Amino acid sequence: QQPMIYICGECHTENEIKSRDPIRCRECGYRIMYKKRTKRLVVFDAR
Amino acid sequence: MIIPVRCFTCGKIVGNKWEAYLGLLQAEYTEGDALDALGLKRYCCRRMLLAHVDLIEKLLNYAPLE
Amino acid sequence: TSTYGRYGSQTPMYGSG
Amino acid sequence: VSLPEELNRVRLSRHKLERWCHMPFFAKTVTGCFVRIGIGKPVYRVAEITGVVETAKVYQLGGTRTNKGLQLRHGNDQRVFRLEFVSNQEFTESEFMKWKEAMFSAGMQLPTLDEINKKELSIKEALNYKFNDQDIEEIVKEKER
Ligand SMILES: [Zn+2]
Ligand SMILES: [Zn+2]
Repeated sequence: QQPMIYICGECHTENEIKSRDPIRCRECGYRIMYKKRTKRLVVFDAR
Repeated sequence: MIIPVRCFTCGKIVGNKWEAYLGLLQAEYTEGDALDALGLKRYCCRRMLLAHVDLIEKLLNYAPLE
Repeated sequence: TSTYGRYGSQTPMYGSG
Repeated sequence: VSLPEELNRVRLSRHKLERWCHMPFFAKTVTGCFVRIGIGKPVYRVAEITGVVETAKVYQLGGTRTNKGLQLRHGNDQRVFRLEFVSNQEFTESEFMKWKEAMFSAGMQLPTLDEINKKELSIKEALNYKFNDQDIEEIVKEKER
């Protein structure tokens, strides 16, 4: 039940975008907006 | 971008000396007398701190939020 | 993600103001 | 209706109003449900969401802020209400019987259980509603205000 959350550009507020939506921020109005980091396992070798 | 942890050539830890070295230069020490007050003798280790250019201070100007 | 209260967040009263 | 458990399905908690502070059709989904409003010391009364009013007091609810009111009424005692004093607590037994006695004491008919069953689905359809029309625009205009 995960709604595909984005982060605005100029606002830095998480929005919920499902498909068939306009990409706009729920506030201030911004057409550029980015995605959140993954939830998978990030493991590096300090190398 | 940010001070390396170690001197590339030698192995010596120079990561803890960038703030101390900018503070000594702010005080009055000349730049060659600051580098050995910190304890950097080999000229391999001394170019880490002379040549370092600190870009992370400029990259921190681009705030994500606030 | 519908009501994640877990109670709550200190619900303010009406007769408290 | 003779049970405070079925009554909690249409019980509006605090975490659900924040999503619909600027969604329209508001006077059509919330009007008919019951909220757990606060009086104060841990006593509560089941008031009736009657109309959608607005206060001249803009108050912040966590991150969000909302200056609107709620026309609530416990049987006969009706007054204005703000959106911060509502409880996430479900309908208890003493408050359910207290509301039952305030409704039997007022002359108001108890809303038939089929009405609650047809009212609780309005919320779930309003949640999965695709915002394809011009609601984003008025929403941002209402948030910036
Ligand atoms: Zn926008
Ligand atoms: Zn060295």
